[PDB]
Amino acid sequence: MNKEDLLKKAFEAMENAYAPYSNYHVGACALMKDGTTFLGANIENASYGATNCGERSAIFAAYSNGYRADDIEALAIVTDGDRVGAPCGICRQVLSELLNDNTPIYLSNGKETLEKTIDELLPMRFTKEDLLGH
Amino acid sequence: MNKEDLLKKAFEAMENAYAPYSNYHVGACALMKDGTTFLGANIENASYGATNCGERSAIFAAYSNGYRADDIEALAIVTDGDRVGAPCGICRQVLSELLNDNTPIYLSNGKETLEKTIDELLPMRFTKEDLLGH
Amino acid sequence: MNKEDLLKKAFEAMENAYAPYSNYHVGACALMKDGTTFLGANIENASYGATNCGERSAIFAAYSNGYRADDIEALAIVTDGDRVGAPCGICRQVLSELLNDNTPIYLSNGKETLEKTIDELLPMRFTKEDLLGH
Amino acid sequence: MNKEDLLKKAFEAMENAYAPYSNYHVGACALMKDGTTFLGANIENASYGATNCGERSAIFAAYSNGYRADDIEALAIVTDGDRVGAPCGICRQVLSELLNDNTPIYLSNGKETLEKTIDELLPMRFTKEDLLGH
Ligand SMILES: [Zn+2]
Ligand SMILES: [Zn+2]
Ligand SMILES: [Zn+2]
Ligand SMILES: [Zn+2]
Repeated sequence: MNKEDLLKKAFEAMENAYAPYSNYHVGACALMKDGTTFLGANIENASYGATNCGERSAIFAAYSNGYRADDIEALAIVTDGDRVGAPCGICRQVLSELLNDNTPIYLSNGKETLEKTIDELLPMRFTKEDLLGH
Repeated sequence: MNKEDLLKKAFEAMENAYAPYSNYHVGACALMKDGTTFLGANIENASYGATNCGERSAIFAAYSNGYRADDIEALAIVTDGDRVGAPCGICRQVLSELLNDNTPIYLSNGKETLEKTIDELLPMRFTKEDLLGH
Repeated sequence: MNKEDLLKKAFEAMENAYAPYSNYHVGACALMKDGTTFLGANIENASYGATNCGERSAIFAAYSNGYRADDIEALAIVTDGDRVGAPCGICRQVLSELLNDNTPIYLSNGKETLEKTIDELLPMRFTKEDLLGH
Repeated sequence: MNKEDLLKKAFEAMENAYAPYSNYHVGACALMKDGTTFLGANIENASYGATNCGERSAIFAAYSNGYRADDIEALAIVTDGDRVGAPCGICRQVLSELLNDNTPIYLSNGKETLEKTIDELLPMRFTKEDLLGH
């Protein structure tokens, strides 16, 4: 699957968002090396702190089906915002552990597209081995 | 799909848990009325507060693919613990919004099985309409 | 300090809430046996999942200053809602860990007042011992 | 208060951490322009996702007592780790909203000290304006 088709999957996921409170929709799609895709959308809650982000929905779905970082080809995350948005800090913390440093993260607001890797988005990362080796 | 087969799916999901820090594995499976299943497993992070529970993984996956409360037939959540466990308070807050009150939640530790609905697990719920009608 | 004066502290805390997105204000006050009080208010974030609840703000402040469950006398949580609200499921999971079973939790919307304990609000608790004994 | 004395307060807070699961202790101290300090420490939960970080404990306490970003002089965050640690991505998302761009964040492991600002720690921030303008 090419970048444009993966972004199309993420825009399809964006229509599945559950965002009664903000009305702000985020779509994501995690593409596995074997070609399997996992959609993700943001899912809000009346208790706002229980809200989940769309890119977390997608990666948690992939891991729950037995995929691991080494099995993931790419992640796309999209909005219809005025500028291209990046994953929030919570999602960066998750992706810092669950993605390898070469996995592209494609970001698009439907007008422009950017490509990042997780190390660019989160300096001075606190890692699994920082904790396990403590 | 019967209860025993749904529990078997959740036990499968339990083997996909990512829990390097606690070693405690939770599996879940959300069954849609159309027969589709969504696995969920707990996914930990070196920053413990970014951990996601397995039943959240499963329900977020279902919603991210366009299913809503009315489309969900049942949810199973399993462990290998010494007693049958219920969803934690975070997950109860999520399920209080994302499940209807008649949807069975099957709980099993592999030795005993219980059936609950969300209202039993969370008294005095704070709901979408409590917030939107404020 | 009596119940009415503790509720008054929680109403003071409610005026400190940071809720630019929902405009829904929650106040809390944790009272220590030595007479010390800790205010808490809800504090929202543009990434909704990073929002903190007021009763968590209060209890985390108490613990961060060295207090523990046996050092705490009571917790008050208040709103201006149409009915008396209880802590959300996230907060119940926290209070299940950080309060003793019978420590009073006073709830008020300014029109009615209720008294609860954590056991009444959270059946089938997942506890420290369930995890440590696994 | 000077930088060394603020770090000393954060090290005092670190001794108040509640980390029964990881045994990893973090302390923080938020210093207000009026001289008031707020300690924060990490506070774990048997449901790991309900864990709170120390720097969030501190900043939520400040806001719950009425302080806002313009009042915050500095934040210190400390550990005893092998290398100097930065706030995790969750905490960066919170600090992006609750601190001004140039408020100093002092980091120390007791052997080395660094000074950062939130802009250095979190590129491509998703802000209140991005949401409110949507
Ligand atoms: Zn996010
Ligand atoms: Zn849970
Ligand atoms: Zn809450
Ligand atoms: Zn943190």
